[PDB]
Amino acid sequence: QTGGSFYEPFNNYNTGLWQKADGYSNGNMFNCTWRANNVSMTSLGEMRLSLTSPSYNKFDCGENRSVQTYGYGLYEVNMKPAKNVGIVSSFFTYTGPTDGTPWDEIDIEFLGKDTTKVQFNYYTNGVGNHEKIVNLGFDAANSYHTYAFDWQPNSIKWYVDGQLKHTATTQIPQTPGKIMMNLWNGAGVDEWLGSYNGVTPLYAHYNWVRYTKR
Ligand SMILES: [Ca+2]
Repeated sequence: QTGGSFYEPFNNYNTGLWQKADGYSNGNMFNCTWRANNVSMTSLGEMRLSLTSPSYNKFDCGENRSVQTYGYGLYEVNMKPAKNVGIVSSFFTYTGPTDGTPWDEIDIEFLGKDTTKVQFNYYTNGVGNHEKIVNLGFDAANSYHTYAFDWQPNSIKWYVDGQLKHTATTQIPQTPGKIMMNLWNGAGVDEWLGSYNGVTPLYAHYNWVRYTKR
């Protein structure tokens, strides 16, 4: 890994820690194009991701990613996801083929269709299917909450406001990855996310991020 512990309050946009995806679509289930203009800072000290439309039936989305790689340790995010059918707001670690490594990823994803729930998942050497849906007891879209994952060699623990919500112990990822955040509308996954209805603009806000090395 190339990165160390850090605390990001989002008082400004630190180009030394982050970079914006721009000018391309992930393809597959992503029905939008990443644009640097879709990642911006608010006056209230927050990073905001947006889902907008530049023309008929075309969508623009946002993705923020870290410059360095991070390994084992505690990952915390204080955020508020977007609320709307057919979309996803997330916080995850990622590394893959493009980077010349196995596909190792750990996720925290909010299905816009129902913000009273949260989904946890992970990929190890490209193998996923570890989805775990948890009831939050509140509407994540209404206020800020702290979401976290403790990534250790033999286990992954997920928390909501300090409370342990789920643990994973098999086929734990090992490759350090970049910290990422995104907001997007899907296609071909109606059963999972619901059918996107074209409503824009939509926003996901990030208050602060923290990574504490092992
Ligand atoms: Ca802040």
